[PDB]
Amino acid sequence: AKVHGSLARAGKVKSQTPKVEKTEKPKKPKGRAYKRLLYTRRFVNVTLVNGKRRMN
Amino acid sequence: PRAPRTYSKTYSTPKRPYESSRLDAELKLAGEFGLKNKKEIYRISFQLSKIRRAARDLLTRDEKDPKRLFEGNALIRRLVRVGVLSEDKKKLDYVLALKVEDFLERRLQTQVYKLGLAKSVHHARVLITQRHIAVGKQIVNIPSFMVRLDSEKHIDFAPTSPFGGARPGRVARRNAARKAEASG
Amino acid sequence: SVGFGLVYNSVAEAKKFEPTYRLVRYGLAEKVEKASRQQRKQKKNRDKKIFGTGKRLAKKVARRNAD
Amino acid sequence: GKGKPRGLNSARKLRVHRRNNRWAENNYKKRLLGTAFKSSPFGGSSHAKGIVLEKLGIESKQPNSAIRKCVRVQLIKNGKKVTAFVPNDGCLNFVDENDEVLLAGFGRKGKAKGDIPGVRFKVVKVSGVSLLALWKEKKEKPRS
RNA sequence: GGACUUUUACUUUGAAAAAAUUAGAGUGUUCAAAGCAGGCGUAUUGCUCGAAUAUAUUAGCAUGGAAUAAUAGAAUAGGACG
RNA sequence: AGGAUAGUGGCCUACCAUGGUUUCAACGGGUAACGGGGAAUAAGGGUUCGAUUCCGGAGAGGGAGCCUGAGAAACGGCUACCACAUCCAAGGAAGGCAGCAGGCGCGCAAAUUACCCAAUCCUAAUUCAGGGAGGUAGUGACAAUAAAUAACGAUACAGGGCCCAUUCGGGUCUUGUAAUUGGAAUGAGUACAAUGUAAAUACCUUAACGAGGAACAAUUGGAGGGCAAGUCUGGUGCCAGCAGCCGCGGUAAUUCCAGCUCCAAUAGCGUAUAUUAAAGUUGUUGCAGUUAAAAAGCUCGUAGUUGAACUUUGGGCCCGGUUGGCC
Ligand SMILES: [Mg+2]
Repeated sequence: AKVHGSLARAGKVKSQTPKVEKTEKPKKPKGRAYKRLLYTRRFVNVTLVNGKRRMN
Repeated sequence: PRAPRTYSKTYSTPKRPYESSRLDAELKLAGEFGLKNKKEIYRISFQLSKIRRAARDLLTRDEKDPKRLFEGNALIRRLVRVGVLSEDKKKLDYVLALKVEDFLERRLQTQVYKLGLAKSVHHARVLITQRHIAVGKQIVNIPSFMVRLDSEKHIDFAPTSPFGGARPGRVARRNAARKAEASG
Repeated sequence: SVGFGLVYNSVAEAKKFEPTYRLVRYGLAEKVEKASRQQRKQKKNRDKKIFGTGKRLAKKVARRNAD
Repeated sequence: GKGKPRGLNSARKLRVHRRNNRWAENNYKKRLLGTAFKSSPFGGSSHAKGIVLEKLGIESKQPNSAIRKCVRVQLIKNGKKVTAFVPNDGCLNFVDENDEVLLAGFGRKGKAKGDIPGVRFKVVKVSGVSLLALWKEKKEKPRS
């Protein structure tokens, strides 16, 4: 196949995207405590039940 | 050039990585028993399978076989000793199908909850980790301890610790000293 | 705390049977002053080359030291 | 009688007949023939180091329209020329010239990965600084 | 101690098949991977259970069986008992 | 028959005979081959691996030769040749790290020029001396075991029975959340001391000091399907790029680049190569051969495999054991 081309567009979209910074949030429990957080939210709370139990 | 140290691994991951049935079932065990891992769950499935493997092969042997009698009763006695196998079930067939979480019931973390003193499984785990437990007269900080159904009555607070006496505690000392130092 | 203890019939048997390392840990005997292991080996290999006392060679090189 | 001999003294016929039909398997024939040692420009190893010679703008197979941004690398232990892919969004800027790169396969075991025609390897490092980490600005390419 | 003793395959049992490793019995490494320890007393004199067993292709050796699959026997009879 | 050997033997010599192995795979070639105990994965069968903690071989840069000794074809012994290479006041002399550290190269790939004989044991004339054998420490995310990153009260919302059944009032009791509030608990990390060990560093103890988030802050990968987890927002617009496979991207991208949210494993997670299962896609168990790949054109025919039936069977007499069985 043809090997030539145009390298001038390398990383074209990586540069054009705007820079957006990490929104600060309180840190999440890690380890066993996160198991509580997952347990209560999806096996006790039924809030995210939008049409199909949509959590996102 | 030295005698090698034997070592084995104590868990095995499930074949299917992503299925709703197993993932929702394991999380039930995690919250109900206060486990930090699925590896905490895979460990029992590894031991239960090995126990089930031994009983499965011994049952194929004919009855009154000296090997079946010796190892069958030893396996039943060991399981009965830790309480995972009830006293009325000693027929080498209830061993096969006990449960996934029958062993998980004898864990010291969830065993503390049964004998009060924690009012949550999470509280029981940290109390164990923070040295405030003495199964006998010796301190233990391992949540998975597999009480032998004879030390169950001896599970009390650690004598050389707060909630056992002989010290008001670390931060309570700071609070108590704060009142004493600011009283004048 | 669980440990091992030994008691002797007298101090004569205590010094003659206990190892030197434990006796110096107790003060009964004084630790001997010894150089490094590598220096002793290097010293042992150095004087292997010379044959005999070496006093004759010691003065022979002194005559060579003049010239 | 279903083909195969069934006699109790016919182990030699069964043992020999399996061997001749073992060669029909692609994997068994490849392993015994040792084609990986005598071909497949690696020495049968997971990764191999090389020197970037040029930069390439290889096209993409239909249906696809893209420039694949590969490089022509010459292995050190063998001296053979191979084409290596630079996988990330615009990391050809880090492989300028004469860079000692660490290559790896595409996970297809000798076959071309995708719409990229006739390449089998990808770049992992440039001058040993974890080419992926450069894309995430966790490191910096050395001056020399 | 003696005379011949039709020979095989197969299978049961037994000895053999280093240790470590595999399985497995007992036991405080605080649990566990481990290790082969350890436990009990008047602790002032001391007592004591362990460190088994299982597995170990095929080849070689001894023993019982003798179905299954072969082998030979007395037929131009130096055939057997005597 | 004799020599040689510590001895048997074409081991070698003289004479003599023509013998010996082979389709039951000789001989030759390859091995990215030291052999086993063993390791990985496995319903059963099997497949792959074994340089490497034990046993047995062989080697000391490649060969050959030999002294000493009970024991060596010895190399931290010697001699010669070849190939490397050291110092030389140029006549000469001295070398073998596949021993422990350490260096250069080779590479995708692998550690300190540390301490000690205190344990295990070895050696000698021998209790003492020697031992880079060996042990201790350092580097060490090769692999494995355990297990931190948080726990609990009361106020305020949001539920379920139930007291009243006096409207829509308070709520006895539970389960979650708050830019709600409160005191507890302990370890990583500093360290007096003791223990530790040949001396130490560590471990197990332990004076004292040692949580509050902006903190003592958990990562690696993903969110179309396989494979749960977005049709959320901004950017790009068949460009950049993603994508193991099917595919995505041409101005409404749940697949690219970013933010938000969610998910999986978690002090671990991803990738490449090889291998095992999946694979009844090597099939003895257990494949397929009319049309998907595959019955030789047909017949004879050795080695190989397989090969009809039949020879003491039945009935009685007792003796002595194991599982029960009311007792
Ligand atoms: Mg024939």
